Amino acid sequence: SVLPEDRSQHLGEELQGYWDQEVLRAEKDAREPSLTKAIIKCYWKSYVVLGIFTLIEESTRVVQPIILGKIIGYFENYDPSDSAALYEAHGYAGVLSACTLVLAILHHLYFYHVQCAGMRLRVAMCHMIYRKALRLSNSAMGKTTTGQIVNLLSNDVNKFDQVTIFLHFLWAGPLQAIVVTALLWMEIGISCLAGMAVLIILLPLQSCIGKLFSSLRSKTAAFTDTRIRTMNEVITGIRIIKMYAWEKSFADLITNLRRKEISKILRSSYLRGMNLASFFVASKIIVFVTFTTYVFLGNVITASRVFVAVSLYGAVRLTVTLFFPSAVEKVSEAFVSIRRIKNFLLLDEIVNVQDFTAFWDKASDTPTLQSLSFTVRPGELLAVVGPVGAGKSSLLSAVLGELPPNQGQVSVHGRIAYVSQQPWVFSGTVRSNILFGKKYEKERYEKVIKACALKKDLQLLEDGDLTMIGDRGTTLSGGQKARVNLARAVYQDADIYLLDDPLSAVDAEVSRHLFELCICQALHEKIRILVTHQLQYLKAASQILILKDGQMVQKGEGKVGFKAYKNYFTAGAHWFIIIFLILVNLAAQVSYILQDWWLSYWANQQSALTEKLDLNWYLGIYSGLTASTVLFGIVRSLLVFFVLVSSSQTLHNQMFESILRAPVLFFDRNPIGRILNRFSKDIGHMDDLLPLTYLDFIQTFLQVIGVVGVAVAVIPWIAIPLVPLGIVFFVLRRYFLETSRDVKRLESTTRSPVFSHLSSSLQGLWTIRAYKAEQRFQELFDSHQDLHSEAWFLFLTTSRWFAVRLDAICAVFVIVVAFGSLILAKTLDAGQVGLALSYALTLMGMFQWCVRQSAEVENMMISVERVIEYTDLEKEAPWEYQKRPLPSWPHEGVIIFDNVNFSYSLDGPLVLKHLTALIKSKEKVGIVGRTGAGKSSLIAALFRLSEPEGKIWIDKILTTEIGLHDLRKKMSIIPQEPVLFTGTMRKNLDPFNEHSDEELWNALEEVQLKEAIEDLPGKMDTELAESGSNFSVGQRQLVCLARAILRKNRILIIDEATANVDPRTDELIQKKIREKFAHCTVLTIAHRLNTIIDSDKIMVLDSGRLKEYDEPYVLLQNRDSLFYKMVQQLGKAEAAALTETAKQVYFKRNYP
Ligand SMILES: CCCCC[C@H](O)/C=C/[C@H]1[C@H](O)CC(=O)[C@@H]1C/C=C/CCCC(=O)O
Repeated sequence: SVLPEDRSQHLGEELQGYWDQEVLRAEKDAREPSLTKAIIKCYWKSYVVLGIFTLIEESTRVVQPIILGKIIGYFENYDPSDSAALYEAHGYAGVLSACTLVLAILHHLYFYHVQCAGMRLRVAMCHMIYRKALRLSNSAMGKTTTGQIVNLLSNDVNKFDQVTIFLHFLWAGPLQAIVVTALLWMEIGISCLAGMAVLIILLPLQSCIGKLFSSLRSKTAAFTDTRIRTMNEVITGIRIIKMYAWEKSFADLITNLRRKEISKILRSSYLRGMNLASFFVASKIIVFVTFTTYVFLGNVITASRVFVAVSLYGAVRLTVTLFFPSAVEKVSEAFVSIRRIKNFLLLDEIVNVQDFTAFWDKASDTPTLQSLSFTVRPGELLAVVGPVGAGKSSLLSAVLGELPPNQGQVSVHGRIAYVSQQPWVFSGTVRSNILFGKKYEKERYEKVIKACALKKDLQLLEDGDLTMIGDRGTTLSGGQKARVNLARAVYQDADIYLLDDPLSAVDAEVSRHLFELCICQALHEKIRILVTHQLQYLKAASQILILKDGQMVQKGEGKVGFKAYKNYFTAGAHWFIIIFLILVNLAAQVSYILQDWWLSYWANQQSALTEKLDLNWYLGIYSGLTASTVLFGIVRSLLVFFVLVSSSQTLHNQMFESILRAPVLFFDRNPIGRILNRFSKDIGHMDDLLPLTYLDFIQTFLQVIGVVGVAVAVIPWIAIPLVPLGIVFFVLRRYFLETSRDVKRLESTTRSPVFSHLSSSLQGLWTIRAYKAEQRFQELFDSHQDLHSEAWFLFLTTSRWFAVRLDAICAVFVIVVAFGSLILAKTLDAGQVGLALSYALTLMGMFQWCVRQSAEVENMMISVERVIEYTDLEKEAPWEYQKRPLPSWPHEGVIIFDNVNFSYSLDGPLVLKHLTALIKSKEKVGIVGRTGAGKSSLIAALFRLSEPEGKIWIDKILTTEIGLHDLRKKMSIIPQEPVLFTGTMRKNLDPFNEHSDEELWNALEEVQLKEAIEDLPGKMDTELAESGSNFSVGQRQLVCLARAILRKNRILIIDEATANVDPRTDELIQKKIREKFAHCTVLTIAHRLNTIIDSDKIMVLDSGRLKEYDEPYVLLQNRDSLFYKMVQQLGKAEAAALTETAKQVYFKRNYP
């Protein structure tokens, strides 16, 4: 496990101490505090000492070219007799080999420790972020959604890992440049400055690119976040989007977000491609200008000078034109993270109640609670009652102390428990979610479980109450998680219970069972302040408080094959472009090798010669080799991005069109998060990291092949050692790779519980903060953070274990080239050896990176496969057929079912059979029956959500013989759950612009909603809150009624919806629906039978068969009818009223 100096608690507490200290100094000054200053003051002392590695390592990198000059010098002055020289030359090859091993170790030590340093910063920052989140002020939480905080950990803090890697090169790079300039000066004189002048033009330009890249990346994130939030509501709402046929509107909305987003990605990618192209060509330019100026100044090319100089510039090429720019960009990216984090860190952060008045926000036109005056004492039940918005839940929040008085006073005695109306549940076992860290005891537990009506589900769960649960309770039903949430509070045996209408979360039988056995009986000794709409229970309450107008008013995977690679490339461009993509890659490297070979050839030719070389020839071909290198290096870089970004564009469009036409069965099988991960996570890789990692891999891979090719071209005998040395690499790689994918698997699975704990906590915050549970919930995060730290730690160490041994076989290659040249020295010339050795030394950093990036590519291809499979989903029958209805159709509104059979899957059971019925024009019909009898399947048949067997007719057209959008648009659905989609009210009422603004207000008047919209500052064009949060559920259902009122249609289907409205407004829309749709034929699924008893017929489903379909009075006068038995099951008063109503209405409807 992770040792104490890396453990979450210790490591986050340290930086927090410096943050609090910096706040105090800023407050003593005038200035705003700086989180960057706190980080430096925390970590500088341990980070600076790592600079010793870079100091010694870079000193070695400048010495190693000087040794190489003395080895090459043996071939220039060669004499086969003079053994004393031969022994000395063997001495330098030993020193050069020692340099190579020392340099390899120092490089691995430095890069190891800076990567630990970055890990610690991340771990400390996550601890700070989570510690803040518990304490956020209840009003200041309203301006930052849970997903925005979770994005801090997911995206923003993961930058700090990268920041620490390159910072030392901000000084070591420039200093090395100065030293390298001084070294070159002794070797090639003033011509040194020509190469440095290029270098000091590159430095600003590459730094500006890094700044401008960061700005584009920041401006892109807004579109990506908007696309993901929109795509989340598409995937979550997909049945409603289908039934309204609104697919065209979300296609347009996602299309244009993606079209904006992809344009910034392209530009961004070209910038980043230009940066990495610069690193490729930089030395080739620097060397070109240096030796071009050198020969115009009258100097002559000699092998020793060239390859020493080439090797020195190679040092500068890493530090100044790769590592220094990488620092600037990653520091730039750091500050955007620090800025967003700082803004979060600076966010705001017996019972008696008398004169109590309070504001949730002083900008409110009134206090949000006012003048409350009541008290309650042990043994009493207080019921809190009143309309919507009367402040009932605010009263509980006041007694809980989350809402302090602006006037009046509150006091409480004994232990407090609070139960929120929305259920909350976390991971662990469901019993653990009930115990909440208390000790288990059967004797209290069984009493709690039976009083909470919860026993049956804890038996039927697949491992009972020891079933493991998801971090937000997604593994439980609403009624289960509600009772689990209540059972937790009831287990606490508290003295004051604050109950925010948990009874509203469950069915009426369960509600009274909870009220009787728990609230009345088990809690009998205790103060209960129960908010509930269960006003029918009030006879049992000891006292009753009625609120109105805000005041008191009354009192009483794993592996991927070649097929995925071919598809990924070919999806982006025609194969002709891909062949050209390969060719420019080869040509880039060939020109790159040939430029260095040309210097070697020129050095050899100068050695053969008074007479002198024709500079127009040698300097001419030199200039063409360089220019071709530059041109292909640029084009190669850009074209990789063009193809791979175009591939992501094509695969997104194909995937999105598939998900739109995919049948609902696809979403019944795959949970929402698993689909959305393709769009957010997998396409995120394809847009960003994957194209860069391909270019990074391809560019290094070709250079490794270039080094080995150069060596075998000069010293063919190397092919003999290279066979064993190759075999060793294959065995080593084979052995590593399997453990490599084990730790990448382990790393992934250990990361996700961290983010899932933050989101779990943020939803539950009114619970965990109530029971004083902040300390325990910190240690839970520290545990998950610590377990992830092990897998990350193992990933780091295993990566270095591998890389160290790859550098051992690289060092054997260098040793073979260095001594092999001295053994074979009769046969090969100084410029050949200088070429071969110079190339061999470059291998040391390069080869281990090439082989590790290979695994990165392989690992990310799993994302590519996971999206390609979604391009191949089965499709619904098309939107419009070759046959199409006449525009007058439908016109009567006949529907017929004839021998209809339905199942949700072809291998699934039938859930409607032989269903055969007529629905006449302007007739009114209700659907009734048992739970699971098939009621929901009747909608699914008629909308063809799954294709029925048999015949369905609408106005004598078979619904199978017309397009889905012909059918779906000519019907109107009022769904049970409302949805308001993000956007304006105008879009939510009309996404296609076919109703006039006059008509839209006429609709908004007829639903009696206009005034509350005119109170909004932008009126109909105002942006609604996410999910409609600025409206209650009943208010949102008014907007669904408005859509149906606007869309003129003959046939209306009502999905049991109005019973979810508040009773004083359920009755209102029930009245409106009778008024407005008098001209329609009407279908209505309903539980609250009193809402349909008037209808001309009712349909009763027993189980998959339509057993009754008749006039409701004619049903009820059959006392043996299922419909009678159902109303008889409601209760005597209900059955009397219903039967009386049926008799009266049936008589009246027989009079005409
Ligand atoms: C972030 C760099 C992206 C581009 C890299 C480029 O394609 C290759 C650079 C090679 C170069 O040829 C020699 C060398 O040492 C580089 C690899 C080092 C990268 C830093 C992390 C090293 C380590 O962790 O061991």
